[PDB]
Amino acid sequence: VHEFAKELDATNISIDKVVGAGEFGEVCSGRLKLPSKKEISVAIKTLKVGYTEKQRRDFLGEASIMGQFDHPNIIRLEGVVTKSKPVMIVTEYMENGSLDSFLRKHDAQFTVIQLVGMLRGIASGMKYLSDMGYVHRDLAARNILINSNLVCKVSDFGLSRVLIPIRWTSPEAIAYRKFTSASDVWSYGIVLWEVMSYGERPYWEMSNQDVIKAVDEGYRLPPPMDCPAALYQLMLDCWQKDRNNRPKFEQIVSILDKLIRNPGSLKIITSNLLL
Ligand SMILES: CCCCn1c(-c2ccccc2C)cn2c3c(=O)[nH]c(=O)n(C)c3nc12
Repeated sequence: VHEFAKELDATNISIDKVVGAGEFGEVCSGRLKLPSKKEISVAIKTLKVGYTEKQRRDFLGEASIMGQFDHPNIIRLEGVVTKSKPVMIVTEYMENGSLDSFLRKHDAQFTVIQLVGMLRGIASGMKYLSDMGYVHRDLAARNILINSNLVCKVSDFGLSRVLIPIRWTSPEAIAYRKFTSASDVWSYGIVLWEVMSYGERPYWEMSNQDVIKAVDEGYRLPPPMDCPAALYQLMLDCWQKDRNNRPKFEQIVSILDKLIRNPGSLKIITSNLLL
C-alpha cells in the first residue's frame, strides 16, 4: 500500500464534517497541512471501527490503485493513515460532489459548451487510466466528482483491476465478463448520456433482465432533450455492438476538443428505447 501511497501524520489532518457514507465507513471533509506548511481542503474516507482484516485490505486496496495515477482528471490521493486509528484515505476535496447528483440540481442550467468541458475532462482521465493498463469497470456519473470550477475527475476505484452495475456495463462484459478498455468506452457512452440528461438514470427503472435483453437486441437509450446530434452520435459510437468499432479514449478526447473549438457545430439538434 505504501508503494504508491504516502503515509500521512494524523496531527496534520483536521476533520471538519461528514459529507457522505461509504461502503467501508464515513466520508468526511477536512484539511491537510502539507510538509511545506501549505494547508489544503481534503476529502477523508474513514474505515469503520471494528473492521475485519479483509475490510481493511479492500479499503486500502483502492488507495493502492488510485495512488498509481497522477492526472488532472483523476482524483488525487494525498495519502493514507494506517499507523493510527481510524484508518483513513485522504484525497483532494471536490466542492460540488458527485456529478450525477450535481447535475440533477441544475437541470437545463448549463450551456452545451460547459457540459462538453465536463465530458472532455472525464474522457481525458479515462484515456490516462486505459493508457496505464487499468479497466475501471464502474464508470458512471455517480463515480465522477466535480470541483468548484466544474472540473470533473474519475473517482471510486473499488471495482477497477489491471488488464457489477448492469446499466453501465457493455453487453459482452455482461454476457461473459469480457472487460477491456472498450467496455469502459461503452460505460463512457452511458456517462455521456447521463450528463446530457442532467443525471437521469440510464434505462430509468427497467428491470435488469430487460436492460440486458433490450441492449442485446440492438435497442439504445434515446437522445436526451435538446441533445446536439454530434453528441448523440458519439453515444451511439460508444455503444457499438462490436467492441472493435468503438472509438478509443484518445479519439473521444479529440472529438470533444473539436466540439469545444467549434461551438457552432453543436447547433444541429437531434418504443422508449430506439432500435
Ligand atoms: C466517488 C467518490 C466517493 C468518495 N469520495 C472521495 C474519495 C474517493 C475515493 C477514495 C477516497 C476518497 C476520499 C472524495 N470525495 C468527495 C469530495 O471531495 N467531495 C464531495 O462532496 N463528496 C461527496 C465526495 N465523495 C468523495
